[PDB]
Amino acid sequence: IATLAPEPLVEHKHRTLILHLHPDHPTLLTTRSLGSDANPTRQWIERPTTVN
Amino acid sequence: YEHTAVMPNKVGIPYKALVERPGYAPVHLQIQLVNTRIIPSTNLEYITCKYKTKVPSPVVKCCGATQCTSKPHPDYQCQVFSGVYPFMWGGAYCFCDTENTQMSEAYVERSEECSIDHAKAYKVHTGTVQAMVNITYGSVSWRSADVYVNGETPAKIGDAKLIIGPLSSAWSPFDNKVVVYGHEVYNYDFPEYGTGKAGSFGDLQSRTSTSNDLYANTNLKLQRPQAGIVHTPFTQVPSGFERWKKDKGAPLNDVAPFGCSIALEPLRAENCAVGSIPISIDIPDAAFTRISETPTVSDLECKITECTYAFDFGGIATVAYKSSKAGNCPIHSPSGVAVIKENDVTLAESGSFTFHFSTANIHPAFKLQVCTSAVTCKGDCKPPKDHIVDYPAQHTESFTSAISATAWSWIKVLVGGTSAFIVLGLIATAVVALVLFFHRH
Ligand SMILES: *[C@@H]1O[C@H](CO)[C@@H](O)[C@H](O)[C@H]1NC(C)=O
Ligand SMILES: *[C@@H]1O[C@H](CO)[C@@H](O)[C@H](O)[C@H]1NC(C)=O
Repeated sequence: IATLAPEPLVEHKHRTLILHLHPDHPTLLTTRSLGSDANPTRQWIERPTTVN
Repeated sequence: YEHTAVMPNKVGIPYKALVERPGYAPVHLQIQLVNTRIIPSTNLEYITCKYKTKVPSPVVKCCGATQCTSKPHPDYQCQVFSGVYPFMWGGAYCFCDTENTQMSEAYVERSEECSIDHAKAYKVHTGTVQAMVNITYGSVSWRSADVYVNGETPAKIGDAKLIIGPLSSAWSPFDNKVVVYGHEVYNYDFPEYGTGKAGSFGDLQSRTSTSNDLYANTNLKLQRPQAGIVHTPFTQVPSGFERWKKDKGAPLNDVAPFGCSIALEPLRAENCAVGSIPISIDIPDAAFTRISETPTVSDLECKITECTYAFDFGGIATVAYKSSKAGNCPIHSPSGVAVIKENDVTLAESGSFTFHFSTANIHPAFKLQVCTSAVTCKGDCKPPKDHIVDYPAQHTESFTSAISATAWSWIKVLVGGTSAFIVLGLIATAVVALVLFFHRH
């Protein structure tokens, strides 16, 4: 049995997605474009942060 | 009849055409591709897991000295410690002062967790590609079939021959070295058999899950049992699986481009949206119908009633048709400028029906064929006011899509102005070159 971090508060601007994240526990967030270049991004979030 | 085409290797977009064998009504063809299963041929090179160091019982020979052979064992040590006074409960266990033997056999072998978890290392080759496809033609309902993607395979989907020619691009997410762990894979080079680096990945290298040979390489060293207590103190590097888990990279499925997801039991990357696919579908002749039976449609007039270049079908339009007799028509635009939501329209006389469509150009010019006829209609679309949405792109964008027909006017008048100014210069040079040089004479 594993944990679920609270669902990100998500809101949109022009060609950008901005996630307000409030991890209760250290949480892994991965993003990857579906284009030719994956452009991966993988970071652990300890404290509540916003990311674009 | 045989119909050949090409199609975006996209996963939710339907591909719509009309087969036209002359003297018959056009017939509407739909192909939908529901997974893209690129299956690479692989060979398991070796598996690996946490080691476990079994230290058999030491040999304590009291007075005198034994020696021990190199019995064949993974990363085997055996060192005789001379000058031991092992001091147990109820007496010391030997009657000599010094000149006693403590043999210190150590030996390393695969842990039992290797049964349940193991980072098995493969070697990827080119392999084969196949896909599950879904066809819809005429009035026949949906017919689904898996298909090898190579020209040389009939793959009879129902009653029609579908040949899916080799995928336009040969890209694969996997490099030659891949290591599968649990529910994921890694595009990682692996120091292969017997090249184990002694502490990062290949501390253990077992040819198969149950193999009697094991290339341990763990740098086992043995120390003096302190102060005459019986034990075999062994110092050595921690497990390579430990450090590989801690410093594990991003899994391939989280890094694989082209939205490529990965599944495991064939080691296949699904839904891999690269390039295009040729198609050659030989439809039954019986599904066609004589043109002389087909209705005439005439004095077609289509008007766009509201459009907005959204991903989803965000354009509604109306066509006023006049008819010969009740019957069916296919409606698709032969060109990529629009994609029509509606497969078929089954139509009475003398009437005006509505079709939904999706497009990104800001003045679409679809030429849409109702029942082997033609009608062209255009108009303005406006920005659909959402920013990011979750519906993939139904239409394909082309470069000549965003120009707003004033910017088209602007670049036209600019390019005309340059060209005409240069032309005016050229005419002036010619007319001075002759009027003023040759006519004065
Ligand atoms: C983007 O990230 C930067 C740096 O964290 C932050 O200053 C900015 O607020 C973010 N974007 C928006 C729209 O807030
Ligand atoms: C074929 O497409 C139809 C469209 O509704 C869908 O219901 C059906 O599940 C598809 N075939 C398969 C095998 O999924």
